[PDB]
Amino acid sequence: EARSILAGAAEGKVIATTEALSFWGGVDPATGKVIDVHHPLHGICLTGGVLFMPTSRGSCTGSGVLLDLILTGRAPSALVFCEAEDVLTLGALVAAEMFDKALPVIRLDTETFARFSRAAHVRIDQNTIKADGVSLAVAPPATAHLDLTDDDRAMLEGRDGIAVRQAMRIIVAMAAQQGASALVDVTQGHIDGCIYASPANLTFAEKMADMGGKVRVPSTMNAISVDKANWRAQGVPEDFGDPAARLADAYVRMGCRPTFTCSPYLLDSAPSAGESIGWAESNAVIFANTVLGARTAKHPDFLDLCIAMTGRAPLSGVYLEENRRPQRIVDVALPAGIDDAFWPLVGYLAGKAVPDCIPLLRGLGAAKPSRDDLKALCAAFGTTSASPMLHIEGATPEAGLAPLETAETVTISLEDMAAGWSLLNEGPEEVQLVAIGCPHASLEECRALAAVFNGRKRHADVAVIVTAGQQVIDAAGKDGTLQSLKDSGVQVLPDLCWVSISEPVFPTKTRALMTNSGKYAHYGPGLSGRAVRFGSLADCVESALTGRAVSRLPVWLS
Ligand code: FES
Ligand code: NA
Repeated sequence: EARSILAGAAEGKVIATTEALSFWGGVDPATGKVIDVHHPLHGICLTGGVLFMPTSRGSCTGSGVLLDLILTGRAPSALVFCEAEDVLTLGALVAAEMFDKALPVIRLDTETFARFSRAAHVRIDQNTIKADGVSLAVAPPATAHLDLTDDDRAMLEGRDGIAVRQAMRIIVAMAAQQGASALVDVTQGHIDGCIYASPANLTFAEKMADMGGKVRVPSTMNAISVDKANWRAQGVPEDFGDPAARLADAYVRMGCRPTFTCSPYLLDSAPSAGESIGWAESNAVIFANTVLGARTAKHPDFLDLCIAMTGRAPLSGVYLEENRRPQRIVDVALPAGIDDAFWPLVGYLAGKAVPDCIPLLRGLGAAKPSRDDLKALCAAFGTTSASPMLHIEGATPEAGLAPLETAETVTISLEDMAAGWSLLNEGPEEVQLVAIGCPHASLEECRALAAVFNGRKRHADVAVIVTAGQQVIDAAGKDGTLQSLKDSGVQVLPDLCWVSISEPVFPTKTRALMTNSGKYAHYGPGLSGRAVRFGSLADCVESALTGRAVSRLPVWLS
């Protein structure tokens, strides 16, 4: 079978892979080249080709990256998946709805996906897809068999303005390709497209704001690409900082709260269990479903604003209880003597083992991970998987849900962990930067960082930078944690995250960095061009003191 998701026609090289790719962090919008150093397609330029991959993974920001690639002509000619997909499909949907450029997206059956992937040339139209001259019928897009309340139809008819109508059109089209049957109310939103990942990110926000866009539910804002109050004094180039600040300005104007944080679940406004929200940012989505028991799909950038403007989201995916049941079982080895570095590594490896469905992690309940531990795990899980949630037996409030009767069992062994640890430590021992706070550090994290520092001060050659939300930095000033960190030579930066940081705030002298973030360990090398080392919090501080990160497997892997 061949299903048309978004109509259109294309032709070019078959660029095929069996592993999902995040377009934000994995594809350079300036060149169209794969920059994920851990992906098989690394170094390949995707422009003009027909990309064959099972689905997407990682960042909600891939929609803005694809939209920019479409606007500059550097995009692939088309996208072929073999499973459900939202992020790239939404990006191509925004391109057709608001920007003229039709990129075709087709979902295949698995075996015709494997057959067509080993091909050399592929062509598409509204009718057919050819793999060297093996024409196959493409079934038309799925009919929207959706409920629309009277207020839904009224918004869709333009009774709340053109911006609200354009939001509803995108939501209804996304609901149609997701096979939904209705929309669902959301109580709050979290906008992720406020990162300046590409010029198109700003173009979309200004176009929605100039059409009258305003959010209907309380909506927070994710990390942005400037220290909003200080980027001019920091020497950030005007060519970058001005549109980056204007992008954040556009969403504040549309009524979003200027929280500028990728850990909104740490704010006083965090949702509770059973609450239906509309969140983007993959780590926050995963944390909201996994840890808090709230409900939100992993909404791509741009769709988050649409949901916030309407207060409505497609009733599909993990909004429904049946779709929250574990879809695969993962038996994780529990070695003795685990520290904080265990949890991001497990999340990273769990996503590689379960990249396309919801896992239940077994064998870890007695370990009692902190909220920060689960925070690091969910963030790392997001980088290697597409799923919006996971379960941890004996840790997360919904882990008792009956696994689906299709659920298979896989393992994460000690050998799996040693390979992953080495995978994330492809760098030297000399480091000039310690990167903490991806996602944004909690107050407990900043206090734990100061406790490990024990009043010492960093090596002069090693910068130590912590990214956190403004509200955490405000609280760290009250209880004295901030001054203690600055006593040790640590810089605490608001608004920015390591995903969005750039020179010169990212010190240009840096050749290698160490981080305690599994997420940034994966994305860091391609985003920064530097070598990246991964370790525990104390491994980071020791690197900060000595200038050096000892190349070694951890205590619990020896
Ligand atoms: S912006 Fe995604 S984790 Fe900080
Ligand atoms: Na991600």
